[PDB]
Amino acid sequence: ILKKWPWWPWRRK
Repeated sequence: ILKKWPWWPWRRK
């Protein structure tokens, strides 16, 4: 689940 280009500059792991 969850797999659509990880391009989030908010809470990157």
